[PDB]
Amino acid sequence: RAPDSVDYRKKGYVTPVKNQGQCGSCWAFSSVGALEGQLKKKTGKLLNLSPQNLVDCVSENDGCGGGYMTNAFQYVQKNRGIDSEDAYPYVGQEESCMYNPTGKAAKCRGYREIPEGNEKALKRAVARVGPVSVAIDASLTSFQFYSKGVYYDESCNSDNLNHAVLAVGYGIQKGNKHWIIKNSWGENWGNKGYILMARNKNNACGIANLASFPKM
Ligand SMILES: *[C@@H](CNC(=O)[C@H](CC(C)C)NC(=O)OC(C)(C)C)CC(=O)N(Cc1ccccc1)Cc1ccccc1
Repeated sequence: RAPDSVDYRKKGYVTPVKNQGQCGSCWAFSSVGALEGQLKKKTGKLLNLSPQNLVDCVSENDGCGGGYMTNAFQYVQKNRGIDSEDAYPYVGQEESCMYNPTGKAAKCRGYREIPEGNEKALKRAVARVGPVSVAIDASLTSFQFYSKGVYYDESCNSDNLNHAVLAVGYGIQKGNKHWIIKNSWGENWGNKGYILMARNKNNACGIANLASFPKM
């Protein structure tokens, strides 16, 4: 069995919470979070990678109009690299692709998908691999006002995925099982930019419906 709780923040695999601003770039933050995890695991280095690189250059995605993490990992593969945040800083508006090989800070050898709706497999992937990119319904007012505790809302729609976040761990808070979720809505949203989302409550908010992680 994988451990009963895992928190990659404790192991230095997770960079500070970012703010996407007025740009539908959640998919780009999710993607860099998962690549930042694999980079810490494989090199021992924790550094901010470049969401802007993905926003401006993933031509299969729609920049500030939205995107998929799988598309981003395929781009980092084909492109033979992703820049550091330092070499390709975040603007929060879509600009023409300015990828600079000099600033390359990680590569990607492909990616894997979690079987759709399978929270057991998502748990094993987080334990075995590290932080995993996930998609959720974040449309509910209850989501936007989250403060503390383990978030569950029966009105959450697992067939309405509209937001990309990062599962950096999982655990059990006073008997309530959860996913530890890094958002990209700033340090002052939720609990310092994080939300605990209900785990093993019938794929709540579709947490295991579009999960993926990069190979490195
Ligand atoms: C970030 C925008 N979402 C996406 O990119 C989705 C991610 C999938 C994994 C679900 N993909 C998508 O829609 O791609 C296509 C190709 C355009 C279809 C999520 C986000 O921050 N926002 C969306 C949202 C909508 C309702 C309630 C909560 C969140 C909010 C947002 C939008 C624009 C600017 C800033 C924030």
